[PDB]
Formats: sequence, structure tokens, C-alpha cells
Amino acid sequence: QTERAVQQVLEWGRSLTGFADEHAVEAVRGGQYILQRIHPSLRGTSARTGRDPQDETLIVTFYRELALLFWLDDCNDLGLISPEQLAAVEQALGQGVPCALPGFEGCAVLRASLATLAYDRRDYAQLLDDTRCYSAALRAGHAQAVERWSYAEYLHNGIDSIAYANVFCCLSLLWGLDMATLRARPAFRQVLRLISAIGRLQNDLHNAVILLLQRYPAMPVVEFLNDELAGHTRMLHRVMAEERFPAPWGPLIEAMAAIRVQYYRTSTSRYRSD
Amino acid sequence: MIQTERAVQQVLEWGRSLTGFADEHAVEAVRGGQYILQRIHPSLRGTSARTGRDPQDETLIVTFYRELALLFWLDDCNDLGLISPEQLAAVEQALGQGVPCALPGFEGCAVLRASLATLAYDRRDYAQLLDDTRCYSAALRAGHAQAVAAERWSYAEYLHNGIDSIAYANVFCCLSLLWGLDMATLRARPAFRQVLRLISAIGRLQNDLHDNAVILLLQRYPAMPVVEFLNDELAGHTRMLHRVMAEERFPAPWGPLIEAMAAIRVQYYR
Ligand SMILES: O=P(O)(O)C(O)(Cc1cccc(-c2cccc3c2oc2ccccc23)c1)P(=O)(O)O
Repeated sequence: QTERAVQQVLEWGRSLTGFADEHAVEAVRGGQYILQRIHPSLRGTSARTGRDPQDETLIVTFYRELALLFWLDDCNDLGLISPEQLAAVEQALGQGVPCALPGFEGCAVLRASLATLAYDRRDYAQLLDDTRCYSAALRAGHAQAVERWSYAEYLHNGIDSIAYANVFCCLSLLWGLDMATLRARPAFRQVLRLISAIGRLQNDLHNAVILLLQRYPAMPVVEFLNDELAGHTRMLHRVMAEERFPAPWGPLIEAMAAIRVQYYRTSTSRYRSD
Repeated sequence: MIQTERAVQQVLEWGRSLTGFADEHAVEAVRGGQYILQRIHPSLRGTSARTGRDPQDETLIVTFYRELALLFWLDDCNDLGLISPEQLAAVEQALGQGVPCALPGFEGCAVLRASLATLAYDRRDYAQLLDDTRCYSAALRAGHAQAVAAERWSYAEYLHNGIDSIAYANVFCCLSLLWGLDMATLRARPAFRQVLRLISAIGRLQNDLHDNAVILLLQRYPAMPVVEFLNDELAGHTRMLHRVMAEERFPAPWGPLIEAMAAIRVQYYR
């Protein structure tokens, strides 16, 4: 049930300086969307793996990772914590060890849990790898407005900063979806890149838009970026029809394709009178 | 390393078994081919003891030029309609599956593919070449429909298609096949596949600036300074390319080879 999950995510978040109620709320809202969409496809691999779709311990863990990502994003974008603290935190999460600075016990707790629950431990090292990649991508995008990046470099970094690769890997880790052997597949790698680019753009259309408008003030940036979103969605579809991926990968990917951020992140923020 | 005109005649001798083949196809193929071989020659000298493949082996060289000539010819068949839709499909099936062409007039197809299979150092490169051929073929036609769509596609789709249509993957794969450059193993790396997409994107953007990116963007977003954008993009891909090449040091002759392609000008042969 929703509020039990939100509160367990929230409770863990108190061991993270800068954590906000919204980080836990956006996480459970997005996570629930993904888990229920893939539920039926997840029941079939359920006998094989023994990983039960409604395993409370697995759900809350998946939501915590999601909250972790939203939090890190804000930390990076809003200065919620200092740059020294962000470095110690990212360093810890990237190796799966406790943070060296006080106030971030949640890093040790979550990585320890992920290690323990890993179906195929190769997913755990991959998640650590994806975590380091995410951190660097967040850094890079930030250092980019403090000349400019090209649309191509932006999108290349954006694919890593949208963290869809981390989301999929955490799902594989908890429900034994064998992403570790699937990624060796060129076409799987290619759609993962497409789905991410779709995510980065869907979000920014709520930054690529500003980046472009500054470079080419006379360019119809919004129409363009909207055509790019349509384009990627079409390429994503073509490939989806020409490749067959074991359950629940097909649904998972399409589930990520439809999830608009309006269902998460930039919609959730604590209320104030104003 | 075999004289230029003799190589041209060698290529032309085979090209004559392909309907629509023109003298210019053989010439361009030898020109581009020589440019590439000259720039990776120091490396190939180094790997030749291990592989037994001589940088100057005339059989290897002409075969490489014949494949380039095949690619130039196919582009023209597609763009200028040198052969019928039916004939192009039959040719693309033969070259893409590695079997004889089912329609007459294209004997050169089965002949070239058979030599490549036979000459392959690592036969996985031959299978990869058939795959790249299918990708190239599909991209040439899809790209063709575009200047006739009324419903042009996104820049994303254009570049993705242009990466395949520029054929650098085919060139690299054909070189690996003939000189034993172990491309099938290097592809296991994520960073190698990435530089492959990058250098191809660079080739597509360069050829177009000099289905076409400019024409596409201009008539879709007419107020956008498309040429400014594209040049930025190209410098963008170039920076990314240098990055990866620097980080991972690919075995010889891949560095010199990728470098040579980033620098090659469609004007040096076309
Ligand atoms: O498929 P498109 O017509 O879109 C294009 O990629 C062109 C092309 C036509 C014919 C052959 C090739 C290709 C094929 C074989 C060899 C070589 C090719 O490109 C180069 C460059 C340098 C050396 C050899 C080759 C590329 P373009 O960038 O010139 O439009």
C-alpha cells in the first residue's frame, strides 16, 4: 500500500542530509507506476526466480533507489548539500561503502541492502557502475552553464543523467531479470539509449530547450525538440517490433516510454501559502 | 602496392559484370581506397607477421577496392535509378545474404561475395559485412523515400539513417576481413561501437554540409540557422570522438584508421 511505502522511504531518507519529503513521494509515485504496469509480465518470471512481485522488501528497496536518484539530482541542481558532501556521498554510493562524512548513513544502508538482495550479483556491480556514471553526468551538465555544449554532447550526457539505466538495473537486481546477459546484446543497448533520450527530452520539455534557444535565438527550439521526441519514439518503436526481448523487458521499456514526468518529479513539491 | 591504373582496370574488369556499373565507380573506389590504405600502411606492416596478410597483397587490395566500388555503384543505383526496383531488391538480397543474385545481369555480386568469404581471415567479419550491407541498403532506400515524403522525418531519424548510409562500418569491416584486424572482438567493447557511430556521424555531417541534413532542416524549420547548427553538431561529435579514442587506446591500426576517416574528404575521390 502506498503510504506504508512512502513512509518507509521517508524513514530511510532521514539518514540523508538534504532529503526532502518530495524525494520519497516522487519515487513511490513513479516506482508504483512502473511496478503495476509490469506486474502481469513479472508474475511469469516469478516462478523461475522466486522473486515475488509484491515482495515488500524488494519494492521499498526499489523505491529507495529511485528516491536516491531524485535526491542526488536536487543535491546537484539545488545545492542542497555542499560540494564536499556531494563528493563524499557520490564516492560512497559509487563503491557501495558507507559515506565518510556524517549525516549520510542512508548510503551504507541502501547499498548494503542492494548487495544482499541482488539476484545476480553482477547487477550489483553494474548498479555501482551506473551510479558513478550518473554522478559524473550530473556534474557535467552542471558545469555546462558555469562556450556551450553541442546538442549532441548534451543528449549524450543527458542519456546518462536521466538514470533510466540505473532504474532498469535496479529492477533486474531485485527481480532477477537477467539484464547482465541481455546488455551484451547490441540491440538491447540501442533501445536503452533510445528510451533514455526519450526520457531526457520529455523532461526538459518542462536543459535542452534553453540550451538551444540561447545558441539559436531564432530557432523554433520547442517544435524541434518535440519532433526529436517524436523521432526517437518512432525509432524506439521500429526496433521494438524487429527485436524480441524476454519478459518483462518489452513492457518495462514501453512503460518507461509512456511515463511522462507530469506523473512524477516536476509536479511534486511541498506546499506553501504564497 | 599495385599501380593505380592497373587497380582501376582490375576493379572495372569485375564491375563490368554489374548492370549500371560506370567507369567512375572504379576510379572513385580506387581513389578512396588508396587514401585509406596509404594511411594505415605503417600499422599493417606491423601486424603482417602475426596475420600472414601482406599490406601489399594485390589480391587483398583489389578485393577491398571492389567492395568500395560496389558501394559507390549501389548508392548510384538507388539515387539515379540505374536499375529497376525489382533488380535493386534482388541485388540487395544477394549482397545482404551472400547468395547469387536471382535476376540476371548482376553476376559480379555473387563473385565478389564468394571471394570475400574465401579471403576472410576471421569469418565472423564476413557475416558482419553481410549485416552492414543490409543496413547500408535499407538506409539508401529509406533515405531515398525522404526527398519524396512530404512528411520528412526528425533530425534524430535522419542522422541515425545517415550513420548507416555513409558506409564506414562496411569499410572498416571489409578491412578487418582482409587484413585480420580483429574487429569482431573489438566490437565486444562499448567504447569501440561508440567511436564507430561517432566517426560515421562525422562522415555523414561532413558530406552533407559540403536525403540531406541541410535541405531537411531548412525546409522544416526555415527560420533556423541550420548550417550553423550542423557545424556545431559536427564539432560536437568530433570532440566526443577524440575523447573516447584518447581514453581507450585501440590496437593498431584502428587509431590511424579512424583518424584517416575523420580527415578524408569526399572531394578526394568523389
Ligand atoms: O549513402 P549516401 O549516398 O548518403 C553517402 O554516405 C555516400 C556513399 C556513397 C558511395 C560509397 C560510400 C562509401 C562506400 C564505400 C567506400 C567509401 C565510402 O565513403 C568513403 C570515404 C572514404 C574512402 C572510402 C569510402 C558512401 P554521402 O555522405 O556521400 O551522401
